[PDB]
Amino acid sequence: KPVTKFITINLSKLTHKVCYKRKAPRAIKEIRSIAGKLMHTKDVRLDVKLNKFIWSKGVRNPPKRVRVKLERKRNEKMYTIVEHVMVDSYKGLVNEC
Amino acid sequence: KAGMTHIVREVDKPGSKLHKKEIVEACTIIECAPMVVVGIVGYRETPKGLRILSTVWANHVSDEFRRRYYKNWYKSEKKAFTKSLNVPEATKNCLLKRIEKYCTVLRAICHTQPSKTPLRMKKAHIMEVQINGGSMKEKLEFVKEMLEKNLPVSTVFNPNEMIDVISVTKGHGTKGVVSRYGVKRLPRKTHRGLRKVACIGAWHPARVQFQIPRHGQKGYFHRTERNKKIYRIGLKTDKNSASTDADITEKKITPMGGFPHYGVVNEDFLLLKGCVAGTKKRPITLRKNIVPQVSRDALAQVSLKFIDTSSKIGHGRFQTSEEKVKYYGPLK
Amino acid sequence: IEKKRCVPFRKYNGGVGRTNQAKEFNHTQGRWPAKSCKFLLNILDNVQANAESRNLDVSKLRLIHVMVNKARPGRRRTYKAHGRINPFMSSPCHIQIIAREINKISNQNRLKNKSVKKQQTVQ
RNA sequence: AGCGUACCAACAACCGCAUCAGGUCUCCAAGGUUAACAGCCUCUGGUUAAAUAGAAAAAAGUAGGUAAGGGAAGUCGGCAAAAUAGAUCCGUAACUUCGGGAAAAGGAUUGGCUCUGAGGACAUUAAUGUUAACUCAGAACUGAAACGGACAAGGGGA
RNA sequence: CUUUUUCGUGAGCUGAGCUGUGAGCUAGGCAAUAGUUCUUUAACAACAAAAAAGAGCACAAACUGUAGACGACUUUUUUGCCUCAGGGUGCUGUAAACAUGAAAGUAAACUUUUACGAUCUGUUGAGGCUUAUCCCUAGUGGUAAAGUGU
Ligand SMILES: [Mg+2]
Ligand SMILES: [Mg+2]
Ligand SMILES: [Mg+2]
Ligand SMILES: [Mg+2]
Ligand SMILES: [Mg+2]
Ligand SMILES: [Mg+2]
Ligand SMILES: [Mg+2]
Ligand SMILES: [Mg+2]
Ligand SMILES: [Mg+2]
Ligand SMILES: [Mg+2]
Ligand SMILES: [Mg+2]
Ligand SMILES: [Mg+2]
Ligand SMILES: [Mg+2]
Ligand SMILES: [Mg+2]
Ligand SMILES: [Mg+2]
Ligand SMILES: [Mg+2]
Ligand SMILES: [Mg+2]
Ligand SMILES: [Mg+2]
Ligand SMILES: [Mg+2]
Ligand SMILES: [Mg+2]
Repeated sequence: KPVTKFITINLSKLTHKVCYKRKAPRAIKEIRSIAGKLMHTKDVRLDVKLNKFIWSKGVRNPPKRVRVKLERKRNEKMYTIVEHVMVDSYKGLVNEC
Repeated sequence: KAGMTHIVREVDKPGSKLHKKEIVEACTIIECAPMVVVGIVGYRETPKGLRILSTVWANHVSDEFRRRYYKNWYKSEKKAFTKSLNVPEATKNCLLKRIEKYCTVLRAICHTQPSKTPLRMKKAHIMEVQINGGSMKEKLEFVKEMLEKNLPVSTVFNPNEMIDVISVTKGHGTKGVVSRYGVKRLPRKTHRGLRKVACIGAWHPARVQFQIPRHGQKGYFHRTERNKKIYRIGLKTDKNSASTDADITEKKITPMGGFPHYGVVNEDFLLLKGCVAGTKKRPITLRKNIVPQVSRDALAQVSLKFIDTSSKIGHGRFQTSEEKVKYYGPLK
Repeated sequence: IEKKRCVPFRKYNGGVGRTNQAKEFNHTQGRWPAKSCKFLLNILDNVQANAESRNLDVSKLRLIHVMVNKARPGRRRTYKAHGRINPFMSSPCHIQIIAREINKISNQNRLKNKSVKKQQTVQ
């Protein structure tokens, strides 16, 4: 059944091993995989503004942390939408339903 | 195995250049929680080698001893050791009488307690410990008094004793001849590359011999090393387990910030002079010498003057966390 | 196709790798050839459709015959060093399937006398 | 009057057996830094494609980078690599066909910021006004003593 | 096969003792035949169909990195683990913003007032970062699919 979640992901933990030309696509792939595994949905869609945010500093160094919102809809009966949340500080944020 | 540190000691060697001076030495720390004795096994001699008569178990065993018999305990009904411990004592005494009558070697089965360490594993380790001493009757009366108790480490070894160590070296995978065997590296002009052996053999034994070094797997080997000396046996009930008579700061053995890649040591432990094969967390087997040493080093007794407990992350500068706050004063 | 189970390669296995999923078949080498699986699935669907017409119950069908034959190959080229040209062939095949429905002294008077005497002697 | 006029011109339309990293003649030519149509970055116009993609990442290879103390002991042999490089101001031997050698060899300086001085034209009277354009000298402050900061760019001698 | 009788030997019977089992003692009555030999079908161990007496785990999956080319190996699956956060321990070297604070000097209104100014100082041992193979924490939110063999 439908549900909504707010989580933060730190990407430097996930892009630590790849080379310069692969740092941003690796982050994108990791975000998709994480969301799909946390929602039990094979169909995962990424909003274009989030993709724009991930690439804002070039291919070589994406941001170290990102806050996203995950919602599961009813449409392979279900699927997940992933959006971007703008924050000015990550200090206190834990994850919530 | 937990990690390493260094100490300060005064030398007592008449004739040496270091006869009356303070020196620094490296040491290794082994976490040594007590084991539990759970069974008995007896052997007799034959022309085909030693031979088992039978095995006798204690009346109750723990769940971390039973986990070692399963590839996946979380999905099982856990019926191991649930019928056999319910036998009358009469059968056990008849078996023990037979072992007293026909056997010549006794060994005791013991297991470790990984829940008292910071390890992720929950299965215990099982091993057999031979019991030397008097006659077989005395050996049997000795073992039975221990059949469901704890062995602390100071029941087995003594301070200033010499010990042997058995473990498995660190793994590295597939390595070349230059690293695996240490052969002379070949000139820069070589066409197909320079990290190899130039000649594999003469023409005519028309085969390669088994003494020629090749590429292959390096590390994760089994080793036995002699003559490692004991410097101190710590106790988990002791507040100043890393302080000396010359340094009365009240200290434990664990450095500021935890042993890197291991965790905090809060059981009793051993301090060994030197180094030991294996990674952090690697299980280390300890044994007495084949025959006792009587040399001057094995008999000399050691008095320590300083154990170091500064951080091994980065370049540590304080011995305790209170010094650090006292030095800087109030922060923002 | 989804790499949940494998196909053990027992005959044409020169250089094929080793895998974790082959232990199910008591073997060490396996692979996941998807194209072959799709081609076989089309034919099995045809077999089931032809069994629907002649009124057989599908739950009892057993594949009693599976035969694969190699057909005439197609032709292309590849180019090599020092001005040479070499073949670049293909390898097509045939397939056929059948499913089927499953459930679940001489008298010789002299010889007769010998037999009688033998049987008498053992009692 | 008659004949030609589409399209490619290599990036897959030409020659090389091919949709081959090769070969193949002319014209136009922006901004910044500079001696510079060099090197590096950019606007107009063009493109984001190459006989494949994903994951893992050890031996060994190929194209690169760094290395304490020593400094050719290596090798047939300093092969390969390293060191030097732009401008300005000083100083330059033997020998010589008197022209050279010569950038011989050697030495010092170089950023930023705030100032001072020197180089023209025009029109009313030695005075008065109106106006440029890039160069070259000197001084005080300033910084983890750095400044041809990337690019570009001689090793020398008997 | 009958008759007259003895001794050992044990099931039910407690070296009472019937009887089971073997070995004998008297006196008798009653068989064998396939036409001259063709291996004298004779042992040991199995199996099948009937009748009676007895009746669990491993692989896979998601984690782990003490392991690693791939296989293989070390681990966990609800006091565990993954995640993010707080705390510790370290690395770098004092953030952005304001200040009618400083600054070699400069020009422009009538002792001050306005303007420009490399750089410096105060708030500031500050700000950032720290496991992906660092340490601690019944802190937050999760912990999915039902497949294969025996
Ligand atoms: Mg060569
Ligand atoms: Mg260290
Ligand atoms: Mg503290
Ligand atoms: Mg070719
Ligand atoms: Mg050719
Ligand atoms: Mg006959
Ligand atoms: Mg035309
Ligand atoms: Mg035209
Ligand atoms: Mg031709
Ligand atoms: Mg071409
Ligand atoms: Mg091409
Ligand atoms: Mg390489
Ligand atoms: Mg360096
Ligand atoms: Mg060096
Ligand atoms: Mg030499
Ligand atoms: Mg030599
Ligand atoms: Mg050279
Ligand atoms: Mg000269
Ligand atoms: Mg500031
Ligand atoms: Mg982790």
